[PDB]
Amino acid sequence: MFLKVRAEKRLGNFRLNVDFEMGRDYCVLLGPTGAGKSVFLELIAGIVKPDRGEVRLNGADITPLPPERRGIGFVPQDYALFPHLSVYRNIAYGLRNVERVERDRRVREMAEKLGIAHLLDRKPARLSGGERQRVALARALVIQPRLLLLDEPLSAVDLKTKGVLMEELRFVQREFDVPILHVTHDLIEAAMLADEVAVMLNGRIVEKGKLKELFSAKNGEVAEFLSARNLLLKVSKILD
Amino acid sequence: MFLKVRAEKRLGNFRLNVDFEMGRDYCVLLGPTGAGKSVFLELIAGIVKPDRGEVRLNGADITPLPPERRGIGFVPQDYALFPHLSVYRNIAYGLRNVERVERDRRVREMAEKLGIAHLLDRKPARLSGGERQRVALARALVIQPRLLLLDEPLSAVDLKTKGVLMEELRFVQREFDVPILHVTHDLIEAAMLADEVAVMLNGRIVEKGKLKELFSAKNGEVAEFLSARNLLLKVSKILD
Amino acid sequence: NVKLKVFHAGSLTEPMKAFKRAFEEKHPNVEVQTEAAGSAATIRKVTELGRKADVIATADYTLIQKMMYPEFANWTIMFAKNQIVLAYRNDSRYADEINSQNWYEILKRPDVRFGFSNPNDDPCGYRSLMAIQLAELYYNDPTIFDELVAKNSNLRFSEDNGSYVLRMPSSERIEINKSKIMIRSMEMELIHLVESGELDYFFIYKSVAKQHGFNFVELPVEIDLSSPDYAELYSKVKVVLANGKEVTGKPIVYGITIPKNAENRELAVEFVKLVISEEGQEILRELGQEPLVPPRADTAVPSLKAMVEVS
Amino acid sequence: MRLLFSALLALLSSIILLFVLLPVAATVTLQLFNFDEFLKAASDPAVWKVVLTTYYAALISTLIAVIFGTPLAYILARKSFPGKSVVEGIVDLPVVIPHTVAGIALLVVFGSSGLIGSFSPLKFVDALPGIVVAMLFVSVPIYINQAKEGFASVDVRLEHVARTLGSSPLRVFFTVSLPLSVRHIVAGAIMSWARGISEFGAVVVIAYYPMIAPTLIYERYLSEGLSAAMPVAAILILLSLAVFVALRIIVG
Amino acid sequence: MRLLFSALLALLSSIILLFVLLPVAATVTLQLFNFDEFLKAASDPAVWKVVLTTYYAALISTLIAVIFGTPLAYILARKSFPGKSVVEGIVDLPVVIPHTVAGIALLVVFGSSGLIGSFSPLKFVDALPGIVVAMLFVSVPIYINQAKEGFASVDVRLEHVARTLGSSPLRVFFTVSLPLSVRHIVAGAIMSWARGISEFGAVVVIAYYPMIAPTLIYERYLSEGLSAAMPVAAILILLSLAVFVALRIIVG
Ligand SMILES: [Mg+2]
Ligand SMILES: [Mg+2]
Ligand SMILES: [Mg+2]
Repeated sequence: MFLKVRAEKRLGNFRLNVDFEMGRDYCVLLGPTGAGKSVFLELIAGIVKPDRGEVRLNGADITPLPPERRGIGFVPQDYALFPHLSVYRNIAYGLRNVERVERDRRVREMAEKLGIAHLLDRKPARLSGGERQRVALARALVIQPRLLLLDEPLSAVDLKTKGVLMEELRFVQREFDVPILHVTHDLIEAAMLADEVAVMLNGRIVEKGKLKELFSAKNGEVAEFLSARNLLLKVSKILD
Repeated sequence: MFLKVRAEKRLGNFRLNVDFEMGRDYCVLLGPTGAGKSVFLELIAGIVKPDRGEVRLNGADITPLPPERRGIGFVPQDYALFPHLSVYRNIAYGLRNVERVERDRRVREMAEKLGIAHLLDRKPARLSGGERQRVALARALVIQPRLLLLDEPLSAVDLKTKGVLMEELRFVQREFDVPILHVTHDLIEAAMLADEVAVMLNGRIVEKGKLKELFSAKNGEVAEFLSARNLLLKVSKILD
Repeated sequence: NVKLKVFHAGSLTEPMKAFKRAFEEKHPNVEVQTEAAGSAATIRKVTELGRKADVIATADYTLIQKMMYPEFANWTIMFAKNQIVLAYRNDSRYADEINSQNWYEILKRPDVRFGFSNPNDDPCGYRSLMAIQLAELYYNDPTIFDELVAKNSNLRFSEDNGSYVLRMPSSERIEINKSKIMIRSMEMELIHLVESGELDYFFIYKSVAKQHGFNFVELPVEIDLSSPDYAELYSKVKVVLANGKEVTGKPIVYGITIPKNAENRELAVEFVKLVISEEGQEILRELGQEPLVPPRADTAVPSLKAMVEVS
Repeated sequence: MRLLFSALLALLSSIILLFVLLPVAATVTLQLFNFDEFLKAASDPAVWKVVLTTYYAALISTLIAVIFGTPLAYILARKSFPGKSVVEGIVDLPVVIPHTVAGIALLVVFGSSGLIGSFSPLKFVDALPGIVVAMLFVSVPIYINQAKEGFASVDVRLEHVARTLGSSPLRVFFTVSLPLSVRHIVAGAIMSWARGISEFGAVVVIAYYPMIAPTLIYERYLSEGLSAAMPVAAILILLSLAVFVALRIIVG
Repeated sequence: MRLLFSALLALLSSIILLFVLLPVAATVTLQLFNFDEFLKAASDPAVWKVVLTTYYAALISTLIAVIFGTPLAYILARKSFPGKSVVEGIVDLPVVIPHTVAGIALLVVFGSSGLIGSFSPLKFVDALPGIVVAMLFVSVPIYINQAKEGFASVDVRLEHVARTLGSSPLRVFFTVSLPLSVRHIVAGAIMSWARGISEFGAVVVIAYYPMIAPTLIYERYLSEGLSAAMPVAAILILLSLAVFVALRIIVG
């Protein structure tokens, strides 16, 4: 288990107590809005110290470490692209610890590996939804991330587009062998990308495993949530 | 055609020129984010006068009329519930033109017809996503709306929940015989509710009809957009 | 560019403008800092507000003594005289029928507004009140000051064996019938009140009334406090300022001085010298203010006993 | 190593905090060493006469502000026309014009010679009106701006819906707009009141005599010196801490 | 029927607009009828000596503000500790303390008598230092608050990410936080400068002679009357319209 996370966190009337093991592949935790997914990630991220417990990454305890000294690549809902910086400078941020020409190399290397090397001069606004997503990823990867956190990186996107994008994620993961912890409330995404699937409900990660397993083994909570398969099935019937 | 809309509107580099006929049933126009769906509705709504053209409702020209003298029930993305007002007072707003006791009747009547008559005293925040949706609808219906506009009324909602909610919309429409113009970017919704389906792309409503028809008659634009059926189909395969 | 601090009465304002350019025209590297403020107040800058000055000039030379000896100073030099008149504008209520015999009657009219500075702060202030009271004895009408001031303020004069005295309240306790009398700290402030139309008449020095071309009634020397030949009558009225000092009706004589704490004695001297030199005397006379020739001192002055004869 | 930056910031910030604290603080402190004078000052009904004139005069400027300022604040947060740039600037004029000038300029219009004064059978100079006009002019922008942020905070859709539910622009305004920005209108008012109260320059030059707290202090400072004003100062300081912390505890 | 409400609002708002416009406007207008005096005033190097002292003194208070105020503004927009409520109040003290009192209180600390006044080699009374301290105290809050809204506008995630990309709190601050709220720090500064410039009361009581434009006007008003100050007023008005509209055209 590449990433292990056992920790409790109190925030208002909200309690986050998780027990989460994770592979070195594409994990995806499903959970309604307000299940604690985003804080969970900020926890791994190290942008929130837990009240109790720890965050192990590679067997090593990471909790005492700062988000800056952890190797994790973070990406928040509706990406945090530095609006005052060009695509290039955006990607470059995070490499200030690398030699200049080497940095430029790595940057363009990645700008090309993602088909954006032409947008190198534009700034976030001039970018299309898709262009952002790329720049976002670009900047997250050039750091050679130990892990890769994402959340709702596909929300606010038409089904049509989603699919193409998901395939790109699969690829990016197989291509950079970068484990990914993807957070959503959409089955379609879990079903299309996950090698493993967790399911959060009220700050607690009820169960993890593989979708198929998660259905059959109906425990009336995760069972209820994953019951959306019917609607997906009814829809497939009504169409083509 | 209960609602006819032929009009042009300029807003920045955006141009909205539509030709839209609509039944007295459940219409649903599909369109990516930024297709002009929301302004389109504000147009019908009478919250935006068109540069050219008119908006006919019931054969009668409505354009010169104010959003107040039109009978339409409007509901904006992430509902506009009056935060300073209790569920009751929220629903009641819009009835200041009705006798007092009669108003209270209609209010509680609708509060019951939607299973919220117990939340009559709470205020928007205390409400769950679902509770809002109800209050929203409640307040929109007590006016005995000539039409009913909605947009992304189902966005930011887990698939599981969506289905149940959609069924509630179908019901509400069959129950109050209130035509509905529902606006989204999600096929699943179109496929699950629409009696007719329009498709907006860049301010223009390319084509309307029934989903099945819209697929076969592939014109490479609406065809491209509705091609998301594959992902929906691939997903149904991978699950149950 | 050492700065020359000079606090002075409000009426010595125009004059001081002249004294300034002139003096600087002599030491083109020094800047003279002037400061209008009713003598009493002007002196309080040195004696209470803990500030320092190089020169102090008043409209009543005695205030210096009664307020600066021997802690903040020790010598005064008389350098000018003045006269109290009743000024106004062409339009002022009844500016036509008014004259040297009816003035006190006009001001009695309920619809007429006149003003005068604050005795506690400015000499012109108590000099004004002095003149109104002195009029009671000159026109043999024991009501004038009663009809024009007491019946419009908590200010009151009281006789004792042919003489009169007025006990001044704290400036905050001064109660004025706002319908009849507008007052201010310094006579010069009475100017804007006239300009913006809120006053018909104001007791101001003649020196100034001319400086600003104001229409004005010349009062009987037996009361306008402008002549030694009448110090007798003037001496009949006396006012006591809140700061507990006594001022008696006398001929208006401006005094000047260089304080104890004065930072630039030598530059001071030079300024003072100019004030009393012919240049100074003409400056003043040019501006309609009679200078006192020759100057005078209540004591031999080190660096000036050559320009001033101790009278 | 980070404590150096975390302290550098903490240090620098703890400085201006003392800067703004020390004086105010000190003066009230020392009012113990002479509690006799302080008490007397506190009892001096001359002071209370002024304090009230102050508070009451400033309270009128505020009402006038709310009543005329709000409408403009709405119009600025919502509509956007060609003029705006100007209209917005005029609103901020007073922020650039030094107090004294403001008074003088006001005088040029409300004195009996003024374009307005020469007609207003209501006298301004040495009168509340004057004081009001003084305080108003200086605080008007302060209110408007806050009132603007108020309306600006209300989700336009809310208003759209309200008209949708058949409600005239007028209806919407009092039922959606206003009630929702109340905590801004209120703050804005309180702030404009604090401004009027604190004004000296603009006022003194229009109406000196119906004396204001700020003046009474200046007078005593000049008339009797520093030690003779401190008491009244401290009284006014405390007098304010109360009135405002009170208001805050009645809103937060 | 709606034009009545649409005009009611338009009318009410066009009133305070004239209110704030008329005076300022008028006084500069009338400076035509006596263009001779106006011109002379304009040439009077005494004025320019003051104007510069003003602008320059106020410019120092601002820098001091930015330099010490910014750090606090950041700390207020980000961190939230137990004290805040107090720290936030202290920052707003000056807004409640009338000008005069501020001066007096300041004097009690830098005036020969008070604590620092004695314990300090640098004389404040009647000197530049007193002016700065005067202006500072009155404008500090004005800056801080604007600077706060600045940092408040920056999406915290941006900072989170920045640390994520291995950047110390210090790094983040100058590379993400600051650069992003610059248009607020700048506005805030400009606003605090306009405040210092406009101050009269707080200043006069600390340093009447190394005088500032507000005083020079008050003096002439008292010394020579209204008509003798109008020119300088109008000059100061225009002098400001320029400096500010200039600054706006160099930012918008
Ligand atoms: Mg989230
Ligand atoms: Mg929309
Ligand atoms: Mg008598």
